[PDB]
Amino acid sequence: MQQSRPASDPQVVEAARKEGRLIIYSSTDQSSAQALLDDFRKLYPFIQIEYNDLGTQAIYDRFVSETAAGASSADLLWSSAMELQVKLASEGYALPYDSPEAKNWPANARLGNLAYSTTLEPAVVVYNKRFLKPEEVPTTREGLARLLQEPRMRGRVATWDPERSAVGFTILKADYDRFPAFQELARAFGKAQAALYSSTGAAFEKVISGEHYLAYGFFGSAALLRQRTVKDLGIAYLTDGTVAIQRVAFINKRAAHPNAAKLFLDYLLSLRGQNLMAYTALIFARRETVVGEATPQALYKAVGGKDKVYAIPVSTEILKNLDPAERMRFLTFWRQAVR
Ligand SMILES: OCCC(CO)CO
Ligand SMILES: C[As](C)(=O)[O-]
Ligand code: NA
Ligand code: NA
Repeated sequence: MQQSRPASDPQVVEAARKEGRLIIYSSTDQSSAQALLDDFRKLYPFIQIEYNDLGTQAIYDRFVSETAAGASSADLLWSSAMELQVKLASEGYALPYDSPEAKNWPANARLGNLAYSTTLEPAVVVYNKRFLKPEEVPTTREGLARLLQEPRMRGRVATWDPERSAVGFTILKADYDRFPAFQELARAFGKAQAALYSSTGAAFEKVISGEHYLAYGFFGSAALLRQRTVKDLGIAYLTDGTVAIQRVAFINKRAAHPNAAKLFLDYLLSLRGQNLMAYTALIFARRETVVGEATPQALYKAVGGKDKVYAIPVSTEILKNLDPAERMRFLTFWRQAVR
């Protein structure tokens, strides 16, 4: 295993030795993170890890309370709620730390030294293969809008409820902002009487039963994980352009064991951690050198080139999504199109 240790500062490792501890608040399901925890501990067996697996709004609320109340909170925050992470990291909550594992991160995958992408997870199409074969599932917004004119598809579509899901909002908003054809598709959800879900599970359970045949906008990581045990679940990658979310990690400014947090963050971003995350958890890796299905190379091949993937950036530019006029405009269009 030794040749693939993450790059480390000896001073850090010796600090992290003295602390012994590492408080994670994370939106990654433990049973998906476990393999990374276990393998992180094998590299630094002198760090006792508190994985708190929490809802995204729970992490944001909890932290903001503990930090205001002046109490010991997390050492490290890891969340798919990109706008809430970037908000915390651009309001004084983050420890500035230049990760030696992030030297080749694109600028839009890090908030300078304040926060880092750990994943590159595409919004995909999923479909029950018993009801829609691969060859008739469109890979474009314009083709999907056409399929959803069919009376056989009425009531047979799931997508996000952007009014009940923060991640659903982020991904449909990014779609709306980047692809004019999303407006034709949103109208076609109205035509097909799309059902809107606040969770991936709720959606996927209705695709697997066949109560739906097709779900739009859910992430490739959850699909691949569910497909490991449901061979009737198909995945189609959009070839007219794909939006990708990035789980954001940052170190608490006021972390009590900051040096641990550095040794965990560097491990998450390393090829060892990214490899194990892609291979075990089926979470789509950020690092471009990972080999396997849940990886940038595989995504880029599936969509017809890297220039077809729009990564939602680890950038304060995404805080436009929190602007009440900018939400108003998108949600006005959405509710009219889908109802
Ligand atoms: O490109 C680095 C090789 C690793 C990454 O997953 C697999 O053999
Ligand atoms: C945040 As989810 C994977 O339950 O839609
Ligand atoms: Na940057
Ligand atoms: Na879910």
